[PDB]
Amino acid sequence: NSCTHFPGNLPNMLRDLRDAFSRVKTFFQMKDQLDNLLLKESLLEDFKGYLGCQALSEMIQFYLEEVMPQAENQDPDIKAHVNSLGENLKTLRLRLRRCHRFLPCENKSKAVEQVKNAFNKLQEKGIYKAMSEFDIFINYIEAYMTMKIRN
Amino acid sequence: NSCTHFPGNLPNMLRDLRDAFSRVKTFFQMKDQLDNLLLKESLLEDFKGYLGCQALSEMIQFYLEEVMPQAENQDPDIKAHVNSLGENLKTLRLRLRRCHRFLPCENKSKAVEQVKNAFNKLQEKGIYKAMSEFDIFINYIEAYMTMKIRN
Repeated sequence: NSCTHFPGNLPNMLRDLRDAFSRVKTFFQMKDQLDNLLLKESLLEDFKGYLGCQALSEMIQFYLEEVMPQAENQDPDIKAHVNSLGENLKTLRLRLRRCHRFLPCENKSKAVEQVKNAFNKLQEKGIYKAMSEFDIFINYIEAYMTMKIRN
Repeated sequence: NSCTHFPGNLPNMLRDLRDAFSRVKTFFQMKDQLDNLLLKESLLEDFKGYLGCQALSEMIQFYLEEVMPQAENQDPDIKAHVNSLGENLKTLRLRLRRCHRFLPCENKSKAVEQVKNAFNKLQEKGIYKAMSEFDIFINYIEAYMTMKIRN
């Protein structure tokens, strides 16, 4: 129900991110007095190839935890607008993550989480069984590898 | 040069992991007195689909940091054999990571690392430029999204 209106609302969400940026753009454009470009175009190339998800994901995390927390304190009157731009961004991130695998690098295997929960419950007996089944773990790794080096 | 003999040596590496397991198998099979299976086959299904890399990666990390460190202390005479099985495993992991994208979920975008290094160097001016270019960051996110919802 987080995925109703999806993906038709993706363009609207970008439109709202861009309107949220507009209320902080002039403050930052005035304060930046350099003409060099920090987000080079090669960042767009990485977004288009096999590592795109991982690159966007790390850039979203870089702005939420490294740029925005320091920018918000640049001035009392822009703190809520910077904080609001971070919320449109977390909102977009969450929609891509949860709906139809648009940010797959951020998904987790539920099979892995079920093995980990069963192991934790067995406690010490969980160590002895995790090790006695290591040959089955090797069977699975061979399966992932043969899938790529053969056919 | 870590990738010479690759991928032809992948099968040998599995052969050595299996020989490394053999020297700890009987100790663990004796200690596990349960007949249930912990590594269910659904873990193999996740290894074959879109989330395979992430599932194997998390399972490799689960054995190196959660199972092996506790198993090694089960008995003085098996500590070096368990520790040796963990080294064949880290070795295999590293070869897949570094050679020809066999564990891509563990790779990092070098474009991202270059933006982060430039930002760090500019220090405070790095915050003002990261924010004045946020519209360019939105242009790149739109590019990743249109690539998937169109064509």
